[PDB]
Amino acid sequence: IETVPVKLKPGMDGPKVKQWPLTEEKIKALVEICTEMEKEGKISKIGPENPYNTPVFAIKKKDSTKWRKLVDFRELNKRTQDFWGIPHPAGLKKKKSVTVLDVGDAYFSVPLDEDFRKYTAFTIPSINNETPGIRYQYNVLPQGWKGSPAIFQSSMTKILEPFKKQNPDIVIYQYMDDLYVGSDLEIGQHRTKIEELRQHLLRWYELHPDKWTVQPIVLPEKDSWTVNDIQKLVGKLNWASQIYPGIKVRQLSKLLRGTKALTEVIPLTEEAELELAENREILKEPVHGVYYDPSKDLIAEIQKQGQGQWTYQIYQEPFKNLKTGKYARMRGAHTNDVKQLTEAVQKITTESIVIWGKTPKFKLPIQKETWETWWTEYWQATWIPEWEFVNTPPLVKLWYQ
Amino acid sequence: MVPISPIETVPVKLKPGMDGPKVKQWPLTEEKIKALVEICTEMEKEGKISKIGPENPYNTPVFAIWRKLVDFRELNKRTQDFWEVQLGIPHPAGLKKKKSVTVLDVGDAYFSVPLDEDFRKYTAFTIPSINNETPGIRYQYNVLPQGWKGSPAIFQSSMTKILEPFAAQNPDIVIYQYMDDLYVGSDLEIGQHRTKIEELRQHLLRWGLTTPDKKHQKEPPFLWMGYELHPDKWTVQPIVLPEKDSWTVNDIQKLVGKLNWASQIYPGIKVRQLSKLLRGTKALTEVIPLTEEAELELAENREILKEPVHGVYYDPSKDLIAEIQKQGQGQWTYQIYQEPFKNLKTGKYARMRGAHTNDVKQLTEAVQKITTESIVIWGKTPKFKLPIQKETWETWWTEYWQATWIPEWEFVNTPPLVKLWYQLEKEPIVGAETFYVDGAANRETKLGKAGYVTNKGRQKVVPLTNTTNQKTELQAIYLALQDSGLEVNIVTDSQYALGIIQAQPDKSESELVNQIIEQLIKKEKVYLAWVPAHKGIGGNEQVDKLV
Ligand SMILES: COC(=O)Cc1cc(Oc2ccccc2OCCn2ccc(=O)[nH]c2=O)c(C)c2cc(C#N)ccc12
Repeated sequence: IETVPVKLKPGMDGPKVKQWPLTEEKIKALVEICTEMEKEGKISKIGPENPYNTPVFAIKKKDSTKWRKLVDFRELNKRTQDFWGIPHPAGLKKKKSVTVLDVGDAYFSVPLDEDFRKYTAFTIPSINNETPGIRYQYNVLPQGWKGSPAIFQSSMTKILEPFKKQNPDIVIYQYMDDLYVGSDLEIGQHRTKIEELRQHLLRWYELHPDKWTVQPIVLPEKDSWTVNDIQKLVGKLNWASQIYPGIKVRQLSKLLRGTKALTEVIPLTEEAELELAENREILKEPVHGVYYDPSKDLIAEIQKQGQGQWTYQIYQEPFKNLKTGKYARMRGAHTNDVKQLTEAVQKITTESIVIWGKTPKFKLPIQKETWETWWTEYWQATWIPEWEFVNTPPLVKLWYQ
Repeated sequence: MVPISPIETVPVKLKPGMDGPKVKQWPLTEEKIKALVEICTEMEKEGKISKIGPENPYNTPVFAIWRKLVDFRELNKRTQDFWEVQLGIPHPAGLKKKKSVTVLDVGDAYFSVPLDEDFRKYTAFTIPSINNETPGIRYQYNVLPQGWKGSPAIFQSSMTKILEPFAAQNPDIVIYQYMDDLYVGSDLEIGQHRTKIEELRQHLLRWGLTTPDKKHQKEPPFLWMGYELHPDKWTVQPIVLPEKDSWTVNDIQKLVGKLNWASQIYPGIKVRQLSKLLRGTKALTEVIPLTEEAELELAENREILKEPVHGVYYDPSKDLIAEIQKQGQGQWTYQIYQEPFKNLKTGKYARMRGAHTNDVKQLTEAVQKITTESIVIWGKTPKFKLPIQKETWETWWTEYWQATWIPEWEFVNTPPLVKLWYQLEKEPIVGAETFYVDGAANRETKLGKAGYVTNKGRQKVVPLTNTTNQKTELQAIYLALQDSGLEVNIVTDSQYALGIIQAQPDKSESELVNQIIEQLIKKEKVYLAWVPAHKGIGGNEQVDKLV
């Protein structure tokens, strides 16, 4: 009910990001939504004296046909001054289950600092540039802005204070417009407690981290090896030697002596079996000296494996993986690779939020033009991470398969 | 007097830290001075400007060309940034046919909208006195000055706010604002349409805005932004390719501008060779002789631009179709239409700058471009007709290492067809010879060797001059492809060569890569396996090529 002054970083002007084209149905949906918000005072029309702009588009979240407005506040977020911090709950990832709630509506009851409102300007575009785009700016805390949870932190603490005092075994975390609730109860008791918390929030996404862990490097177990089998094994072991120190391949490379046909069966010598066993024992141990640095960026790499299977690795220093995973979920994206990649980016980003409380920088195995043409069609999250595009096929694809 | 409705002013400031302009006034001739005194006298009588005292420290130079011309370049440098909603013009193919269409230019556009009074002091200008024996006459602007940074945006926003209630209570007409002109259109009867036009110019008159009283001075066809807009069709203004003894850089750039601009409606315009003669010239006068390829491209261009071609307007009740054809040398052409032989518009796409490429990737890129353009113009993605079989696309995207997607599309059997030229095996081939290849080069002498040893005892090492490690690795693979049967397993340690081949090109800048592609096209089955180098992997002989 009282506005807190908000400013920008020194020497940085407001965001001036071009609005990308939208389909007619998305434009109409945004017109209806923004009209309703204007009648509620959440936004107001602006004049030509406001040169700032932030992209906007429309999505449809899970289990709902209602269009939702999504603002890409990435530029404004990185241009907004740093708000200060709460240490990340290291036990949220350890809990049995976590449910994600959308508390974005609660932001619209808190007004926004007047002098800052001109920096939240956005444009509903028109088809074929026929009429001028409808320009708005926010009067309250907008969804997607990083300052909205920081400002609403006190109010949120006051709302959740009774529930937190009632259940000390439930971990509550907040990121942007989402509230992550971790517990160890039963799925039924978990859902009933989630209804309890949502009505507690009313009068004022099942996710099980325990079913995801870190994945070791495994080697084949065969009774007969071909020249090709041993060559691939030596390739993967030589690759894993960048991660594990004591990996040695000289006794297995000793078997490849001579120009043999690739399909010829080679029996393993005793030295080769011993070397392979030592390499297994080495791979069973964790990686040496792998720590998380909150002052560094998280990097996520995704490999398309085929048949709707995807692999990923979150790290900070090369060959020092903080997390690895394999997303093979099939949900109406059998014939669309881009939808699969987008849902994979969203799941990986959610996991990163749960573990470290911030989003990683993605390396996407896709051409820029394809991704930038289609990714908003399958996006369902309220945040947006950063990404770059790898245009050279990485050789380490199968070594993660 | 009927009371005029006020026009809300736009608060304007200068850029942060910057101050208003202070520029010395030019010395003008006595004739020019008298002219500017008469002009500014009439303007002050009309209320556009006002005399100011000596307290104002800002000044902007003025000229007479009589017509007054104030040079606001410094104030524009110092004025804040505005939101210019004019970023790209509407494309005629996006318009919808209207039974009646009217043009209403608003006279005294910027001079009818008031200026923020706190900002008028920065528009001050002086008229020099005769013989400079009296202080020059000081003036400031009370309205939007033509030439100032904020006049178009403020004018368009004010016009939009004025037009909003009329458009709201008239959902059966469409209004477009453009500079000092308005374009209204409707499907009503001509009498009702003219009536609603009279209502519109009345509603604009309520705010003090004037429209053409006579018969509207512009009637179809309309010539606008290089276009011809006709009652039922549209096209570009005439494109004439000239005959020339010799063509220069400016002649060739004029021609490529005519061809690029004409390619949006004339199907099949090619510009690869004519624009290829501009590869790093950077000299407007440097005459460049045309290759016979460029002259042939010119002949085809004239043959297409022989007689006029028109595009139709958009009908939202019919499907939107986009068909693509391959032209060769990275050139693609496309037509967007809703009925056969009646195009909405046309266009082309050239491949990006790359060392390696294939037809499927380029077709994908062209599909993305057409998709974005279609969303811009019509607000939807069209159904595609592509010269590629369904099975070909299926194999491509299922086996491609990157993620890729094409929107809804169907196969059209119009040669040349995009196909996959080779596919590598997933597993080693039983019964096929195994070629262990390797190559190496000396960094100083540029001498190298490339070759293979096989499981059947076949061997070859070839010496090479003026080469590199990468070239000798590719050369080794090429040698194995030349000397092997229709089915072959190849073992290399070159991460470079595997990086190239796993990108699946059908065409390359390097002649060696293209020869490798030609060898792969002739093979039945090729399995390419990679091993680490210098790891004592027998067969892979780094020492055989390091001698
Ligand atoms: C700004 O909007 C545009 O750029 C499109 C645009 C639309 C327009 O006219 C229209 C006004 C309102 C709705 C649709 C319009 O055109 C529909 C298609 N068309 C076009 C011409 C014709 O006879 N008959 C038709 O059915 C006019 C008359 C324009 C005139 C000029 C000029 N001089 C420039 C652009 C114009």
